[PDB]
Amino acid sequence: ATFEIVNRCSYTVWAAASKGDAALDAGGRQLNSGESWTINVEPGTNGGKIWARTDCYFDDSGSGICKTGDCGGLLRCKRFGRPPTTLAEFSLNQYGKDYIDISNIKGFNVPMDFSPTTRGCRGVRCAADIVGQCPAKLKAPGGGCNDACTVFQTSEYCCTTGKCGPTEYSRFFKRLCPDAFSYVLDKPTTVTCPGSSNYRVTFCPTA
Repeated sequence: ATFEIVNRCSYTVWAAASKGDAALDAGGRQLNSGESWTINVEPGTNGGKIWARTDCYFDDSGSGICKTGDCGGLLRCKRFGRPPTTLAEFSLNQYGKDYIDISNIKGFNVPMDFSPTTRGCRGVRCAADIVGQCPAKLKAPGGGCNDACTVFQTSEYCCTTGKCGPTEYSRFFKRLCPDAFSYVLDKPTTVTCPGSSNYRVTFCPTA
């Protein structure tokens, strides 16, 4: 499958793509404002994620730091990033179908649209000003709006027992972005697409 990753933000982001134990394609790249990066993701990939990182500094060896979404200090991510990260999530060619969603379960840093570029399903978007409206206790100094599990580490926020409900914090994310997951047991906002669809992930789709 082809993913085109587009930075429509007015600021530079460092895109990342991983399935948790390996990079997808090159795993990461700098995207200046307006730049597009096309990657190829192998059919059958389960549990892939794409996200943006902000305020990064990398040396010549591809080693450094980012203020949101850092993946162990690497430009080319092999593992998932540090919250807060708005997440594009996908599993491809699962019994004939692709499944895509946007998630705020690990917080929010950059607004995002995640849409197919082929026929057969709709896209999803979270483009509200979650950072500007972020509750005081969830604000991340480096930028972004943390999820409550990251901040407070309780069974209820992290849904550790497999029994949890919505919370004041999850309802904040859900109010602003109804089409994204706001906590682990949220009513699913997953979209089912034809197997082997292609996609575009756009950072700052409105701005």
